[PDB]
Amino acid sequence: AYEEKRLQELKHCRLAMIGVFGLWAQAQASGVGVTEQIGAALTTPDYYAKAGYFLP
Amino acid sequence: MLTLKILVYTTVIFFVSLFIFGFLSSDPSRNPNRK
Amino acid sequence: TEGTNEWFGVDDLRLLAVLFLGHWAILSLWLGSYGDSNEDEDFFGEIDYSAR
Amino acid sequence: KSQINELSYLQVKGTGLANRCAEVVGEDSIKPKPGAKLVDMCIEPKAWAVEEEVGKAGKTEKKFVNSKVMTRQTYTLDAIEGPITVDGGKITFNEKEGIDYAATTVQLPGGERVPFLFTVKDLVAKGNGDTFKPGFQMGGDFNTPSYRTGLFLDPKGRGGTTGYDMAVALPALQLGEEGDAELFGENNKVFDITQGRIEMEVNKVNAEDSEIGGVFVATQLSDTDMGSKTPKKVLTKGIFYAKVD
Amino acid sequence: MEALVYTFLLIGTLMVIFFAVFFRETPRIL
Amino acid sequence: MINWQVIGQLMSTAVIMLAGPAVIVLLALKKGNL
Amino acid sequence: VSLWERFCAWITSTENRLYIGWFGCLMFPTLLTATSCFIIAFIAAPPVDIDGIREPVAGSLLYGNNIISGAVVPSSNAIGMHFYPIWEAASIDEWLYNGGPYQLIVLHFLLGVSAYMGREWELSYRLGMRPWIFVAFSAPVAAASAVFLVYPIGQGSFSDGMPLGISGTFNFMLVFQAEHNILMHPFHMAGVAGVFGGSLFSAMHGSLVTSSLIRETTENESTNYGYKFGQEEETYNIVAAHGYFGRLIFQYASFNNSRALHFFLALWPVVGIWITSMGISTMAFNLNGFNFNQSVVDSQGRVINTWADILNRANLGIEVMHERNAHNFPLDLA
Amino acid sequence: RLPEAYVVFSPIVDVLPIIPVFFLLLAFVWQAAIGFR
Amino acid sequence: MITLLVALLVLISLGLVVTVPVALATPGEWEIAKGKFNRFFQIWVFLVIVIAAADGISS
Amino acid sequence: LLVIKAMYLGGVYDTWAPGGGDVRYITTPTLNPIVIFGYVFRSPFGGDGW
Amino acid sequence: SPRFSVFGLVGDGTSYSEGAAYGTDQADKLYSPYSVYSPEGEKSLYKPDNAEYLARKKAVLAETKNRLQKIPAYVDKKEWFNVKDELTRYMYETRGAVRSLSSSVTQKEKAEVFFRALEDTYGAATLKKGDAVKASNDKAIAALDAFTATL
Ligand code: CLA
Ligand code: CLA
Ligand code: CLA
Ligand code: CLA
Ligand SMILES: CC(C)=CCC/C(C)=C/CC/C(C)=C/CC/C(C)=C/CC/C(C)=C/CC/C(C)=C/CC/C(C)=C/CC/C(C)=C/CC/C(C)=C/CC1=CC(=O)C(C)=C(C)C1=O
Ligand SMILES: CCCCCCCCCCCCCCCC(=O)OC[C@H](CO[C@@H]1O[C@H](CS(=O)(=O)O)[C@@H](O)[C@H](O)[C@H]1O)OC(=O)CCCCCCCCCCCCCCC
Ligand SMILES: CCCCCCCCCCCCCCCC(=O)OC[C@H](COP(=O)(O)OC[C@@H](O)CO)OC(=O)CCCCCCCCCCCCCCC
Ligand SMILES: CC(=O)O[C@H]1CC(C)(C)C(=C=C/C(C)=C/C=C/C(C)=C/C=C/C=C(C)/C=C/C=C(\C)C(=O)C[C@@]23O[C@]2(C)C[C@@H](O)CC3(C)C)[C@](C)(O)C1
Ligand SMILES: CC1=C(/C=C/C(C)=C/C=C/C(C)=C/C=C/C=C(C)/C=C/C=C(C)/C=C/C2=C(C)CCCC2(C)C)C(C)(C)CCC1
Ligand code: OEX
Repeated sequence: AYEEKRLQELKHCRLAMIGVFGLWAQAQASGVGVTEQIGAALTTPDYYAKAGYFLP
Repeated sequence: MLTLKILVYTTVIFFVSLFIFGFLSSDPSRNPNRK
Repeated sequence: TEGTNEWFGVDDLRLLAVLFLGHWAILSLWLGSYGDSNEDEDFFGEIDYSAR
Repeated sequence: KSQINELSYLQVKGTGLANRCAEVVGEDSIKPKPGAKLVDMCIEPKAWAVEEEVGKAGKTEKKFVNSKVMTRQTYTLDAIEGPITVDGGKITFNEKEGIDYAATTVQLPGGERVPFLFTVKDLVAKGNGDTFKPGFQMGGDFNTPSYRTGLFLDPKGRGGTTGYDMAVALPALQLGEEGDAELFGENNKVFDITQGRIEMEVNKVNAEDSEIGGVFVATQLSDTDMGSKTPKKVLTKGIFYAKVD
Repeated sequence: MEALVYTFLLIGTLMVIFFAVFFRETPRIL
Repeated sequence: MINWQVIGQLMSTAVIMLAGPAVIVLLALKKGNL
Repeated sequence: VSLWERFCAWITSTENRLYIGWFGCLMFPTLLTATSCFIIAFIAAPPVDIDGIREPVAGSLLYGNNIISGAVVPSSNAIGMHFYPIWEAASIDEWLYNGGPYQLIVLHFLLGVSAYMGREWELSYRLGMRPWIFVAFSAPVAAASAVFLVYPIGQGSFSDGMPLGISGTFNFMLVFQAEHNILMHPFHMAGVAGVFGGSLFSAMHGSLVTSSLIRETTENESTNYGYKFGQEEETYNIVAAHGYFGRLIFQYASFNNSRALHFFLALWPVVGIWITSMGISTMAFNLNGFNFNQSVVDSQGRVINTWADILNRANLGIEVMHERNAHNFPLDLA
Repeated sequence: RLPEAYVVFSPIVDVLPIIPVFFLLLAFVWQAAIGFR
Repeated sequence: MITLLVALLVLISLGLVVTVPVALATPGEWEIAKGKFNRFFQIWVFLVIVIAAADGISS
Repeated sequence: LLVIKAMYLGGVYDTWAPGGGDVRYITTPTLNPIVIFGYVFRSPFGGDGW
Repeated sequence: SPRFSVFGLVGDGTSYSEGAAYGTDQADKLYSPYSVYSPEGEKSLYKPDNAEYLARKKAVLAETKNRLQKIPAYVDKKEWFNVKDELTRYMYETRGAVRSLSSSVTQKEKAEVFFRALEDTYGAATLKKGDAVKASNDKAIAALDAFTATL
């Protein structure tokens, strides 16, 4: 189980190297942080937001 | 109204997930030839 | 409001909670039979008769 | 309201906002000009009560019983316009155009459904004073047209200006000298126009938008079904909004 | 009052269908 | 004014829906892999 | 040995009295929901404003109907194709006024009868049968989905769905003829050939088997006691039935193959009902039946009427009288 | 209308969409010519 | 000139519609006659390009 | 290819275009996944229309 | 003995119910065999050179600037629906009238500049960008007068 932890470390090493490259490249390309780019894309736009729930 | 909607949504997702994971439960093998 | 464009009719987060909790409950039972199942065990038929 | 005009049609539709009146912000005063005219008067009922004899604890007084609307969100009048006439002392309003009627059906306890044309048609409404104030009171009579027009056919094909004038499924009732005189009230479809009374009361005035808004209370009679049933008195309350120019 | 007869005939028909399914004569070989 | 549209349509119909059976008739005469 | 596997073994068990299966996990809750709501709405439901014009139509037995006239009335025309569950209705009385029970019953019935079809596949798989009994049941399922779902979708309102009643069904048929001329549609003609032929072939095949039964009984007992359940031998002389029907018409027009004959018994009504289900589904989008009105014209130019024109005069009588207060404009485009 | 260099072939173009129906019929001729075997 | 070339392309295509499947479905003729059939394929493909040239030049 | 046709190679016919319906380069396509998958996960019924 | 017409070849042909007489019934040449109309040559009553057709297009171009100039009065308010409706209610006839008046090659490229600014006004109105509507509305006006100042 120690060599599985070594393989879990190495596969996370190779994955997060690709991941931190994308974080560094998106922070340049957007100008903001990643919660601030994902959170703006995982939200509905302000012109698209339904007024909503005016039924008594 | 919206208490009934919770109850129906709970009921529908219960029976639909029984349908989904039941047909994922190695269902081709449940035939009288083998297994 | 019924003509508004909500994902799966979810207008309150109560309904999102019971959708997750309902689907994860049968998933957890189903993982009692098909969790701890080996990923590298293949077969060359049209149908597999692996285990229970 | 300025808020409602910020939205798209696609943001409002389905939500129920389109059946609501605008709320007015502020206590100000507007003095109407000689050419003044209310333009987009919204009148939204928020309570419905039908008069019926009830058996409370030991007696049988007449009570306005609260009833539930079954015609869903189609009840609010809107785009009501008409000139504001300044008399010697008082200020009056004569409505002319707009969606000044809404067919509403309420249900009484017991299952009794009471359809009525909620209307302000031909309203001449007298006020107290000369300016619109947060204590201003406008009120007057209006004409309630019949809920069904003379073109309406009943289940047997009888109406006022069209249709059969006999119970055509019972042809042997047209026999003898008396004929179908026992069925006269159902065969004679009568267009009836009754009177209603609304009492508006301004409590919020926005002078920069030239908008007034307050509450009302109105009473009228319900559908007679072309003179076949006795109508019931329907009391309604709610909110109004208008712009003064 | 005839809706009492209409209800009794329909509910009585469904009770026959219940007994025809769950109290059926089981088909048996030999 | 000899109406060459119906002449053109019915001849081109006849050439086309004979070209298909001509393939199978020729393959039956050639004794091919039908 | 796990809890889910023991539940899976019970669900797919062929030793239950009724097979449940995984389609029964959708079939049994939806159809018992629709059955419970249908019985309550048929017996006791207040009148429904079907045409959206605040003219409520009584459909239940407690509001003065009988078995023939009673119906679960379709939804309001003001609703249209909008989804109207109970929780979108602000009170149950508003839901009952606007024809809410129709949408609940129809959507649970159509889900439940599609799951009834998949249940018919599923038991055949657990029994080792050939699969396609549920393909034959797809023909009445397509017909039920055409008149309850597809024709509302094309016309844009559940108010144009077929009412759940006997007299509402005849109202659905007559208005459909006036607006779409279904009798002159060849897909209804193939459907009539499907049910006339299918009941012909049922009476034909049922005659020739009963005609050629082998002596196994006496004059006192019933003839059906000559068959034992589970016997291996044939119970009727199929050579004698083929020799009869081969002399009734002529020899080359009769099935000697019983497997080809029973396949023809399955195919003729099912394909006929499939085609007429795709007549209703295509008249949903107003691709109507044949219009031969004023097509026969004499030398001066005057119209000579045909039987299609007399059929047209009956279509005109239904359409000027149907939904008599609902129309404000000279064309029924809905 | 077709472009002016090609309006001579306008009757040929009138039969061209029908040719897929002739391909389904061709499979039945070929099966009959082989004798359905 | 375009009308002459398309009329030639129609005639070559009609000859190839009734001779290519005969050459492919008799079990020896394609390998003994495909230089002749590739020659007709190239005259067919070259006719399309010459028509496409003459159509685009005239436009 | 449809995206390339609409954004770069001529555009597509937009019946909603200002000035009248016409061919228009689609310059700002909606990339918000709540809008885009809001069509996939909405109701199929009236008003929604999946 | 009845009137016969095999399609047009044998018999009358010029009879009131013959359907496959493609052009053989009438004297004047048709646009195509599959048409009931004669071509767009002369003898046609529609003259595209005519003064009442040109004046109708110029009246669309003049009133377009009047509708295009009441855009910022909706943008000091926030009636974004009024901006999108103004660009489509009267102005629906603008693209039909501008492309009809754009004959030369510089007219067409000066017309699309007006069209691009018109779509920038619309797209900023859906997005409710207040400064971007007005910055596109003046570009739509300034490209409109540049088109009309040609001819
Ligand atoms: C077999 C079980 C079953 C099913 C399928 C239904 C179905 C329905 N019921 Mg019924 N109901 C049932 C049993 C069932 N019922 C029972 C037992 C009762 C008594 C408690 C009821 C009581 C009841 C009432 C009172 C009402 C309904 C109503 C409804 C309708 C809408 C309900 C809804 O919005 O749920 C919510 C549904 C979901 C959230 C959908 C879940 C489906 C999942 C998300 C699958 C999607 C997969 C996805 C696309 C994959 C993409 C993956 C990819 C992105 C990677 C629907 C037809 C309503 C109705 O009839 O309206 C007219 C209504 O008013 N039901
Ligand atoms: C008087 C007798 C009679 C006859 C001969 C017909 C015949 C027909 N009816 Mg009609 N019909 C009738 C009375 C009749 N009907 C009555 C009393 C009613 C109720 C009022 C109807 C109501 C009705 C409706 C609503 C429709 C028809 C239709 C039809 C057609 C197809 C039905 C079908 O296939 O059935 C099943 C029959 C078979 C499967 C057997 C085939 C019968 C054919 C005709 C025999 C062919 C023999 C052949 C030429 C011989 C070749 C072999 C030879 C060498 C020996 C068919 C032409 C349909 C239609 O209009 O189609 C265009 C249709 O929609 N019928
Ligand atoms: C003699 C003349 C004649 C004949 C033979 C027919 C025959 C037919 N008509 Mg036509 N029609 C006619 C005259 C005729 N018509 C006339 C004169 C008119 C104008 C008024 C019409 C107008 C008309 C319309 C509008 C329609 C028809 C349809 C049909 C078809 C109905 C059968 C069907 O599809 O059921 C199929 C089976 C079902 C629909 C039932 C499905 C069963 C479900 C799946 C399960 C039900 C279970 C149940 C709830 C519980 C069971 C009990 C339980 C205890 C187990 C059939 C081909 C219908 C059609 O073609 O639909 C496709 C149709 O919509 N006709
Ligand atoms: C042999 C190659 C070839 C091809 C494919 C074409 C094709 C074309 N040329 Mg021509 N051209 C050619 C040779 C060719 N030409 C030669 C040798 C000359 C002399 C130098 C010219 C000179 C010429 C001029 C002066 C003009 C053309 C024009 C055209 C276009 C005519 C329609 C049009 O207005 O464009 C509009 C665009 C289209 C109609 C798009 C057509 C393509 C669509 C997407 C269909 C393709 C679908 C797909 C590939 C089919 C499925 C295939 C299969 C895999 C299933 C057309 C795309 C005109 C042009 O280019 O206009 C811009 C034009 O003005 N050509
Ligand atoms: C000398 C002078 C003066 C000269 C005058 C000249 C002159 C005399 C002329 C007269 C000629 C004249 C008209 C005579 C011809 C006679 C004639 C045919 C007249 C009748 C007219 C007429 C047009 C008749 C046509 C009607 C007809 C025959 C229709 C039948 C069509 C037909 C093929 C039906 C088959 C349908 C079918 C496939 C059903 C089978 C399906 C089914 C369920 C079968 C059941 C079944 C079948 C089995 O098989 C077996 C085994 C079993 C188990 C079984 O279940
Ligand atoms: C001029 C126009 C040209 C048109 C060209 C064709 C257009 C498309 C037509 C499609 C024909 C497809 C042929 C399919 C054959 C097939 O079914 O075999 C299946 C079996 C095999 O036959 C059995 O076959 C067995 C031998 S074997 O299986 O074939 O090897 C044999 O043992 C047995 O006796 C025999 O009965 O056939 C039979 O059982 C008899 C039924 C035949 C019915 C098909 C006729 C068409 C459908 C009927 C009408 C539809 C119902 C709707 C009415 C409302
Ligand atoms: C929740 C969001 C997380 C998602 C992150 C998105 C990043 C995606 C991963 C990128 C790098 C992965 C390496 C991590 C390292 C890691 O641990 O990964 C592990 C993963 C699978 O390896 P495992 O050992 O986990 O198991 C793989 C199997 O053998 C099953 O056991 O490898 C990949 O998926 C790498 C694929 C590279 C693909 C890149 C090539 C793409 C180029 C286009 C190809 C052209 C095709 C045309 C044919 C010529
Ligand atoms: C004895 C002692 O003293 O110590 C011991 C015990 C102790 C403490 C337990 C230790 C340990 C174990 C440790 C420290 C384990 C790991 C810790 C860590 C921190 C592991 C991160 C992995 C991140 C990954 C794979 C990111 C992928 C990200 C990818 C692929 C992206 O796309 C990036 C992303 O931004 C974008 C581009 C797009 C978005 O759509 C998605 C997101 C937002 C994700 C020690 C030190 O080892 C030893
Ligand atoms: C594009 C083009 C082209 C091409 C085309 C082609 C040519 C195609 C082909 C075609 C084809 C592809 C054809 C086919 C045909 C077929 C047919 C015509 C068939 C039919 C038949 C019948 C129908 C009969 C049948 C039968 C038999 C045989 C026996 C049994 C019975 C029955 C009856 C079934 C060309 C060159 C012109 C040139 C121009 C352009
Ligand atoms: O809903 Mn049942 O019927 Ca179809 O058309 Mn329009 O809408 Mn109403 O009228 Mn006619």
